[PDB]
Amino acid sequence: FSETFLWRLVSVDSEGQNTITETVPDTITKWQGSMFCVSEKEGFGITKYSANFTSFLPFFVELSLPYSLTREEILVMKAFVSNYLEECIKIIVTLQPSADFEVIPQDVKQDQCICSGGRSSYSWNIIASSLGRISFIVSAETTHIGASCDGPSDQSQSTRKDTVIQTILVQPEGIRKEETSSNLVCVEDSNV
Amino acid sequence: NAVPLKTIQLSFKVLIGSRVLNVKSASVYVYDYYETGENGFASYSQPC
Amino acid sequence: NLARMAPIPYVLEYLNNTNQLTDELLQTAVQFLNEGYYRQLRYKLPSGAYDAFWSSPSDGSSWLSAYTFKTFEKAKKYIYVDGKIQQQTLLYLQTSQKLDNGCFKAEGNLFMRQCGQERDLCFTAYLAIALLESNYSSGMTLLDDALGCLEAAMSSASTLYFKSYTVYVFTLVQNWEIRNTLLNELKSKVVSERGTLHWEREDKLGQEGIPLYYPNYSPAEVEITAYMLLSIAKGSDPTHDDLTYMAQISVWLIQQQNSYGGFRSTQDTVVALQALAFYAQLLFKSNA
Amino acid sequence: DLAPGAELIVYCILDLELIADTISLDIEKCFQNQVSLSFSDDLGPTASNVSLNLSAAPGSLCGVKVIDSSLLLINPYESLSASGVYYSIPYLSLFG
Amino acid sequence: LSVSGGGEDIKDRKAVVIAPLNTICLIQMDKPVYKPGCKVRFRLISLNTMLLPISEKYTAVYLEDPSGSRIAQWQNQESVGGVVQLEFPLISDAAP
Ligand SMILES: *[C@@H]1O[C@H](CO)[C@@H](O)[C@H](O)[C@H]1NC(C)=O
Ligand SMILES: *[C@@H]1O[C@H](CO)[C@@H](O)[C@H](O)[C@H]1NC(C)=O
Ligand SMILES: *[C@@H]1O[C@H](CO)[C@@H](O)[C@H](O)[C@H]1NC(C)=O
Ligand SMILES: *[C@@H]1O[C@H](CO)[C@@H](O)[C@H](O)[C@H]1NC(C)=O
Ligand SMILES: *[C@@H]1O[C@H](CO)[C@@H](O)[C@H](O)[C@H]1NC(C)=O
Ligand SMILES: *[C@@H]1O[C@H](CO)[C@@H](O)[C@H](O)[C@H]1NC(C)=O
Repeated sequence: FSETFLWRLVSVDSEGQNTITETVPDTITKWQGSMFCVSEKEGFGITKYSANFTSFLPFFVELSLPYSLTREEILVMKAFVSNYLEECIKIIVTLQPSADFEVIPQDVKQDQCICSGGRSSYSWNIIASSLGRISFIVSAETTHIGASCDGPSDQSQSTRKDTVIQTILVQPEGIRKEETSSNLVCVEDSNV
Repeated sequence: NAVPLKTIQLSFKVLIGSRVLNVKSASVYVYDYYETGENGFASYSQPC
Repeated sequence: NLARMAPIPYVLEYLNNTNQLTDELLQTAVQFLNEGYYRQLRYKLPSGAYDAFWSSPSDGSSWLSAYTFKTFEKAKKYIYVDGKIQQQTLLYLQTSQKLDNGCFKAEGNLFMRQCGQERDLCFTAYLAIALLESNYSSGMTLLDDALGCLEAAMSSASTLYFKSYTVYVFTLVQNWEIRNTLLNELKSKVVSERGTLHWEREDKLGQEGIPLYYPNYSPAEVEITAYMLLSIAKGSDPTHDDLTYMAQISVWLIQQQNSYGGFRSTQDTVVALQALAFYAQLLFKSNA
Repeated sequence: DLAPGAELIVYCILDLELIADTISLDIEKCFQNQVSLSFSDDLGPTASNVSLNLSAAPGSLCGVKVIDSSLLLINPYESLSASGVYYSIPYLSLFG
Repeated sequence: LSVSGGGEDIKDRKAVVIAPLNTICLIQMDKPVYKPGCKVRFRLISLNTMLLPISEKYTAVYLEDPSGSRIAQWQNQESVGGVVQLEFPLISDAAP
């Protein structure tokens, strides 16, 4: 669960039509809202039926990766794409090529006709042929043909874009060794 | 707390997260807290 | 845990004294002070004693309790510290009499593992150091008993580690005879290199190179060297013949500095940083 | 204006006798005030600009709060509930 | 009670107790169950015996760990409108 993203202590003016304007965080949960509302003239009444709010995305893309990797090790990436639309849709997923790390072409390509409450397990072959921090970028085009598969989408959707960054840290095999040599200079208009 | 001359064995289990092939070795580094000079190193390999 | 907390009050005082205190740096330092207080309050036993490894408590630790009492008293200036915590810690120290002859007894057997049979004596010395540095005068029974124990220690206790503690306590208590004679005696046994001076452990038991004694960067020597630097700096009037000694004793200590600040371990990096701060307290260039 | 524990006494005085009967009704908690908390939209994306339209008594200083509901599925005991406030009042129903 | 008049008059005397009143102060501790890495947002409320807001000053409001130590303290906390807003981050250790 996330944090309470609104905590203001606003006051009521005139009859009372106050509008709290806030920004919702990334957590996908419920948003029950309540208050207590004092006034020196009358008192305070806590709300009885709290207000309900929901945040969700029609399209989920998720990557699960280990924290670190060893130099020159073939790792498989698992990209999960989830569809929550009422219509069964198709999806194509692409990986951005880069020179720092090599990506082995798996020669795998299927446009699964995913539907409501469904998820895929697209995978690719990755070699840790680099050093340091490496960024992985996934992409989607969401070519769908909304009405199941045979029925054309027509004017149902235009484009859903979901790209997420991911971080990996590959390190040379072995143990981390360090040697430090601290020096102090006491110079009075002299050069060392 | 301490490691005397007699050998002491420790053991624990580990599950699997993201699968990876051609896994290389790993390191076990043991060292006294107040004296880093008296330290030892050992190798770790996949049982399979 | 008391490695990110012991040196911050000293470095903050040094920066404030040498016209280098900054508002945002002070705020961030207070923030770290609070954070370390938050972790350190976790280890407290209900008896008022402090012991490490809270998941496996073992009848407190008197040395750790004294160190925490030190740190909380010296860090209470900026962040909030519960006074009842300090009061019950001092009460536990009072109840921890255990007077082995004229000497106190240390509780726990995990910290002073290299001083040998002088564990109780070194614990008494460190408790005295804590009481002096805690802005406490010599009017309390604990300090009187500790000074009485340290006074009858000149003949015995032939260890350079405990000599460092006695040097520090006799420097803390303003004296002309005992402190000066002890510093003069210890100054004879100083290892000198090219431009550097320090004190080896003098661990005569097993002086070899093969059976795990070849590591030259022993953390123990840095602590005693920093004690010597601080004690000699805390003099009535360091003469010009002593400034070269300060430079030579500081260059070696600052040589064993890593890329992150921590020199060898938690216990000695604290003393080395505080000694370096006190040494740089006496020297400053306006323009530089 | 009737808190919980509203007790009813109905009595008659005939010619020389007074007879009374009592019960101990419970009333729903209402706090003599009106609040109309509600959002502007029931659904939205994860980075939307949430608008919350609240109305209450005029000239009221009024503190709001929003929380994930999963906590209520763990420990559904909100501090300061519409019964805690009332139960924190001395002598709300006399005894003897 | 005096019923003086042209006809019969009645003089009556009954006994009651007047009792003193205190004021009730409450904690709106949202987020009923906490996890480490969070920020506790207090809310102190001061109320008359009848549910009305009164100005109140606080001097010794503080937390207490399971060990029994005062961790963070506030001094001279005045109620701006009968509501006091307090904030306190919780460390990432946060002994359960
Ligand atoms: C939980 O908190 C947020 C999600 O709102 C995220 O930044 C964090 O990494 C999450 N951690 C875990 C362990 O789920
Ligand atoms: C909001 O959720 C509560 C939870 O019980 C429910 O009682 C209520 O009917 C929902 N809708 C509104 C408008 O409050
Ligand atoms: C430093 O370098 C400058 C050259 O710009 C030279 O003139 C000067 O003598 C050197 N030494 C000092 C102390 O400035
Ligand atoms: C810095 O030193 C001055 C001079 O004594 C003192 O007034 C001030 O309180 C000090 N500041 C801190 C943060 O210790
Ligand atoms: C403690 O510090 C104060 C300065 O605030 C000083 O007056 C006092 O002498 C010191 N020692 C004791 C035992 O209070
Ligand atoms: C507030 O909402 C408006 C319109 O919906 C827009 O500026 C944005 O979504 C929100 N403001 C910010 C700063 O995000």
